[PDB]
Amino acid sequence: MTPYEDLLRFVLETGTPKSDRTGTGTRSLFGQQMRYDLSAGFPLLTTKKVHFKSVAYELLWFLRGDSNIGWLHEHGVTIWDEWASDTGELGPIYGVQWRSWPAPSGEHIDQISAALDLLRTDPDSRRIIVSAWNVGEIERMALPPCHAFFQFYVADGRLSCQLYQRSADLFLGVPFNIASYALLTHMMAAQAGLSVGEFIWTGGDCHIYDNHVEQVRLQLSREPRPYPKLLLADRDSIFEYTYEDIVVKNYDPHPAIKAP
Amino acid sequence: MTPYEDLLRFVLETGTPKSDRTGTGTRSLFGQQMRYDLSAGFPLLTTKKVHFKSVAYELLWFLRGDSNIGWLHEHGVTIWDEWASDTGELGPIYGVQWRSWPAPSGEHIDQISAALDLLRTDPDSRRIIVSAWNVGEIERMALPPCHAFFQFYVADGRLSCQLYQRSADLFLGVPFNIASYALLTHMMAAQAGLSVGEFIWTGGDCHIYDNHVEQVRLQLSREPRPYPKLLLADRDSIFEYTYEDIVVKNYDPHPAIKAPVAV
Ligand SMILES: CN1c2c(nc(N)[nH]c2=O)NC[C@@H]1CNc1ccc(C(=O)N[C@@H](CCC(=O)O)C(=O)O)cc1
Ligand SMILES: CN1c2c(nc(N)[nH]c2=O)NC[C@@H]1CNc1ccc(C(=O)N[C@@H](CCC(=O)O)C(=O)O)cc1
Ligand SMILES: O=c1[nH]c(=O)n([C@H]2C[C@H](O)[C@@H](COP(=O)(O)O)O2)cc1F
Ligand SMILES: O=c1[nH]c(=O)n([C@H]2C[C@H](O)[C@@H](COP(=O)(O)O)O2)cc1F
Repeated sequence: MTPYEDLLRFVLETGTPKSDRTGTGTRSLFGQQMRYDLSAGFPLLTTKKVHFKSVAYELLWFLRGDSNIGWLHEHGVTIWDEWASDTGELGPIYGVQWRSWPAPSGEHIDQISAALDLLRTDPDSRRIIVSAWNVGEIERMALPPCHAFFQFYVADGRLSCQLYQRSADLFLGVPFNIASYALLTHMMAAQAGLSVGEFIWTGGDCHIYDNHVEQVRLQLSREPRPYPKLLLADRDSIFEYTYEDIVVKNYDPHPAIKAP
Repeated sequence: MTPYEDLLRFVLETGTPKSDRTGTGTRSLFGQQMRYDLSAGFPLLTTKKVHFKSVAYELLWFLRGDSNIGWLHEHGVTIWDEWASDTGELGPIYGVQWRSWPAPSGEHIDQISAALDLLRTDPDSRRIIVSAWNVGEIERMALPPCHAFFQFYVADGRLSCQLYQRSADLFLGVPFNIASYALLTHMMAAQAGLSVGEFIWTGGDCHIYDNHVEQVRLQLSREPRPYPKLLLADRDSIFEYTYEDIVVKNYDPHPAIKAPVAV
C-alpha cells in the first residue's frame, strides 16, 4: 500500500552515515527496490503534496528530446535552472539520449520509438530497453543520468516497467521519479494497446540528505490516503501528448513540505 | 540463505507461460532481486556443481577486452562457441564495452579502469558504473548484453556490487553470472584495498526454459550446503590476474546436472 514510505523509513533507521559531494550528511543504503501495482492506483504520493505539473512538463520535455530549459520556462518550470548554462544548455541529457543517441554510423537512435515498436510487434522481447547512460557523453552533461536505464515487460497484455536509478534523493527526488515513470508507463501502454502492470523502482545509492531528516520525520507520521487516478486523452502518437491531455483525478494529498 | 533456489522455486511455481526468441517455451517473472553477503561465503552454488574454471576464464576474457573466442579455447572453455562467426568473432560484446566503449569522438573509454580509480580516489561517488549496453553498437553484437550493467558502492571499507541483468536463463546462465560478478567484486575490492560487502542481483526477464524443468525439480529436491571461500593471490593490477591466482576452498556441491542450451 505504501512502498515508498516503507523504504523511506527503512533508510532513516538502517541507513549508514556518509558524505556526498556536495551537500551534507546523508543516511544511505545500496540496492533497494520498491514495487507498485499500477492498476491499483496512480502512485502520486498522498503523504505530501507533490508538484505534478512540474513532473508532467518535465517528461514531455524529455520526450521532445530537448536539451535546453527554454521550453521548460515557457511553462513556468524551473527545477532545472540550477545547472543550466547562461544559454540554458544542459548538454546531451535524458531527452537527448532517449530520442537521438548518437550512434557511430552518424545515425541518431530514437529509443522511445524503438521500444514502442517492439511492444507492438514483439511483446515478448527481452530487449525492450531505454538507456540514458551514454558513457561517451557523460562528461558533456551538466549532470550524469540519475534515473539511468529502464526496461519494459509484457504479461497477459499488461505493461510493466522497471527503472534503475543509480542515485536517489529519497525525499525530494524519488517522489518525482515515481510519478514520472508511472506516467510514461501509462503513455507507452496507451500507445501500444496494453494495460498497466507493475512499476518496479530499483535504486543504487538510496539516501536521505542531512537537512531532510526533519522534513522526513513529519511525512512518516502522516496517514496515507487512497491513490489518485490517471486519465489520458486519445493521441495518434506518444510525441503528440500535451499537458492538457493529462488528468489526475481524486488526488487528496496531505499538505506539502518544502526543503532545499 | 538460498536466494538463488528461492527465486528458482518462485518462478517455477508462479511464473507466467511465455513465448521467446529461442523457439522453446518459458515460465517468466519480471523484476526479481537476489542478495548475497559476500563475507559469509563465495556464492558458487552447491545444489549443483558449477564449473568454476569456465566462470573464471570467461571473466578474465571480458577483462582483456576480447571478443574472439580463441583465447577461451586456448583454455578449454567452449561456452560461447555457438554464437561466434566462423572466425570466432562475437562482435563488440561485454569486454569490448568494459575496456573500450567507443565515444562519439572515436576514443575508447576504459570503464573498468575508470571505476577502480573512483574507488581508490572517491569511494563515496554515486557514479561508479560500468555499462555494456551500448545502444550504438548492439546490432553489431552477436547477442545483446544479458548482464547489462553494474554499479559499485562503498561503505565502512566494504565494497558492494549491484548488477542489472535484463534477461535471465535461471537454470543455465544465472549460476554463472552470480559467481562471475562475485569474483569480479573480490577483484575490484582487492585492487581498491577494500573488503567485500554484498552482491545484489537484479533481473528484468527472469525465466525457466520449459526443457529445463525436470532439472530444476531435481535441483530443488536437494539439500543446500554451505558456500565455499574464495582465495585471491596478490597482483598489482586487476588486469594481471590469472586462473592460477583464483582458488576455491571447501566447495562440495551436489552432482552436476546437464542441460541443453537455447540458441
Ligand atoms: C531531479 N534532479 C535532482 C538534482 N539534485 C538533487 N539533490 N535531487 C534531485 O531529484 N539535480 C538535477 C535534478 C533537477 N530536478 C529537480 C526536481 C524537483 C525539485 C524540487 O525542489 N521539488 C519541490 C517542488 C518545487 C518545484 O516544483 O519548483 C518538491 O518538494 O517536490 C528540484 C530539482
Ligand atoms: C550465458 N549465455 C547464455 C546464452 N544463451 C542462453 N539460452 N543462456 C545463457 O545463460 N548465450 C551466451 C552465454 C554463454 N554462457 C553459457 C554459460 C553455461 C552453459 C552451460 O551449458 N552450463 C552447464 C555446463 C557447464 C560447463 O560444462 O560449461 C551447466 O549445467 O552449468 C552454456 C552457455
Ligand atoms: O531524477 C532525479 N532524482 C535523483 O534523486 N537525482 C539526485 C541523486 C543525487 O543526489 C543528485 C545527483 O548527484 P550525484 O551525480 O552525485 O548522484 O540528484 C537527480 C535526478 F535528476
Ligand atoms: O549473462 C549471461 N546469462 C544470461 O542468462 N543470458 C541468457 C538469458 C537469455 O535467455 C539468453 C539470451 O536471450 P535474449 O537475448 O533473447 O534475452 O541468454 C546470457 C548471458 F550471456
